[PDB]
Amino acid sequence: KGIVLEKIGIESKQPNSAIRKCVRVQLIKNGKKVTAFVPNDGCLNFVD
Amino acid sequence: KGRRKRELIYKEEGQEYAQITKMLGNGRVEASCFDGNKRMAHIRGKLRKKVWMGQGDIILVSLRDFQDDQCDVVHKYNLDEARTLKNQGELPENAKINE
Amino acid sequence: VGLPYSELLSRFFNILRTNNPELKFRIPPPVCLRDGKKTIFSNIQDIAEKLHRSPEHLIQYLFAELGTSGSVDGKRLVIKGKFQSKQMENVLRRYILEYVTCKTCKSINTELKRENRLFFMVCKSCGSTRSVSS
RNA sequence: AGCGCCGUGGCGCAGUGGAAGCGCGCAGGGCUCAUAACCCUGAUGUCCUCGGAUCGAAACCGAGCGGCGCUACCA
Ligand SMILES: [Mg+2]
Ligand SMILES: [Mg+2]
Repeated sequence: KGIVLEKIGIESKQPNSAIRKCVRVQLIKNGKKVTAFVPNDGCLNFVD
Repeated sequence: KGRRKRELIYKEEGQEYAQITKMLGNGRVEASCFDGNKRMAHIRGKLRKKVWMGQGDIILVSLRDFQDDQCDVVHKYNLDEARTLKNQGELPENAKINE
Repeated sequence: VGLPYSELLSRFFNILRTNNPELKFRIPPPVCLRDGKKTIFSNIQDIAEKLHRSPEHLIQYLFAELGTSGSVDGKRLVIKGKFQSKQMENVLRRYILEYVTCKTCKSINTELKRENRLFFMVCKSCGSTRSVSS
């Protein structure tokens, strides 16, 4: 489990041009911060 | 290598004009946007190495409603639409570019 | 006894209110043109007038600040170099700060004069003699 | 105030006693598929003013101007 610190769009690698919706999230259990992809096309607006 | 007047485009609903300040690396750039921001612009595909840009070129930039400090280019003008929109003053007069 | 000091102070203040009711606010906005390789400044004559400054001395001072070359065309200055309007505005600000208006008191009516070969400034509202040439 | 220097083509040097110079700049062309490098052609002048010997001076000199460094404040 974690808390969404904010929402970002991270750009794809070289042979594929697109931006993938990801979330900068702070983990509850240990305090470390990480980034997370969100599948399922229309779901960044679900994140809140 | 090579053998292998269009209508101007206007800003709308989360999209505006920008002035490239410095050219970054790896296909990045910085644009002073006509909103009060020194935003960073990423170059989109079908346009990355399709149209060539340079510092001093008015840029049509789409924004990120989920990320306000980042934006990405959609279109570059060949210095004519810039003078045009300047005459109609779409972009504030405080930013003057000509060549 | 400082009583006869305040009365002549009052006399001076009435003199000031009589002579100078307005007590710069007359700097034309330097609207420039940066045509890439070229630069055209039309306001050069207006800033010459509203500051009571002769054109040739102003343009040579501009050329002395920045080592760029061009010509003078027409009532305008055509310099082929790269400068934002902000920086030429700044140069005009420096010239305004140190030439048109004296640092010590607010005045502007002073102009160029040649007092034994340089340009020695004198005023009209006051009668100053300051050796400002470079 | 006097003496040492000077009088651009945008610049710096120059031959300054035949009458327009060289490089740096700028416009244009050439080579290259193309760019830079390289190669060619250029238009710019009161060579500061006024007079004088001189066929003739920009040059040789002087009856004035302007800008530079010293003598140094030269009642
Ligand atoms: Mg084909
Ligand atoms: Mg993109």
